[PDB]
Amino acid sequence: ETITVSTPIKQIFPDDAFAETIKDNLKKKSVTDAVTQNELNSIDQIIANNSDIKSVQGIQYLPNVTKLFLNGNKLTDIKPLVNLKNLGWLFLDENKIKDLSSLKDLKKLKSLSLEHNGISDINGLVHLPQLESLYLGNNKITDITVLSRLTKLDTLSLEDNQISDIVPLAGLTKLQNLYLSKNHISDLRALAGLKNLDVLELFSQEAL
Amino acid sequence: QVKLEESGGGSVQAGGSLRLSCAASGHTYSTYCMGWFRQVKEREGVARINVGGSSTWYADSVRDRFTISQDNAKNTVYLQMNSLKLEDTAIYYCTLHRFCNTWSLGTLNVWGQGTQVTVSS
Repeated sequence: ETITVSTPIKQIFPDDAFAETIKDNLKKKSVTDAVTQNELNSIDQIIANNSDIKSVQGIQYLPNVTKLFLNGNKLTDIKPLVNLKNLGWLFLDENKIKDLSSLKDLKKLKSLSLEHNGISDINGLVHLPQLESLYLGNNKITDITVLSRLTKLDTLSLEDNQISDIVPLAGLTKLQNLYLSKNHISDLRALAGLKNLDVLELFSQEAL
Repeated sequence: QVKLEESGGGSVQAGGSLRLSCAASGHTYSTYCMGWFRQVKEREGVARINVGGSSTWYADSVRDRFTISQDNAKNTVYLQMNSLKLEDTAIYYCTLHRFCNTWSLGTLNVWGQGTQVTVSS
């Protein structure tokens, strides 16, 4: 949870791409430069999209990160995110993340993006009832039962999945922006009671 | 791929008004968030609208002086800046994202080139 003594970036962050991300974030000259826990505590935001990162090992020592942009990497294991208790905005599109149990304790998370991860089973997301924004487009999802617990969602994208049953969305009265194009939907009866929708996209269903 | 065509700005006397416009092309979105950030310090959101929807957002410092509106068919938004104040002097940038809650972050947006607005007196 903390680095005890000043330590070279490249020792804390074994993924060479992620070490370079941290070096640039802290405006250091080299990944051989040492950092203190106090310097790591100064990091509020990491922008590391499209960076060829395979592991974010070391990120556990960044307790104050609130915004994390990791779209377009080579992640499979997000366990090092487990205890990032202040994370509010998390972008993980275009990785291959399937085990969502590491997200359970991100109790301050407001926005989660997991587009284009090949995901089918989203039952782990039941553990994030405080979410306000959730982006799951371009996956292999059929069963959205668990999203009925996410009663604070105001923006939800499920576009380009394999959903036919949207009954679990019926109770989500705070939804404002709902993106359901490119699914298998023919029956929207359960959405009839949503009163706060501003955007509801349903283009290009494939009935079945 | 997405072009943001911006117009408007310049110099205006305090208490006066200016209108900015921004037109998006090359996107595929039925609905999307478009509006302005400004920068003097760190950039900050000013106002946005969901083009193809209706929802708007304003920064507290401009509410009730600035009005944002859309022409959905022309993929254009307009910022009517009334009651201009010295504190409004900044570079204003049109900016776009499919999703308004992400638009607010800036980081993932399409960014225009920006226009200088200077308020005098």
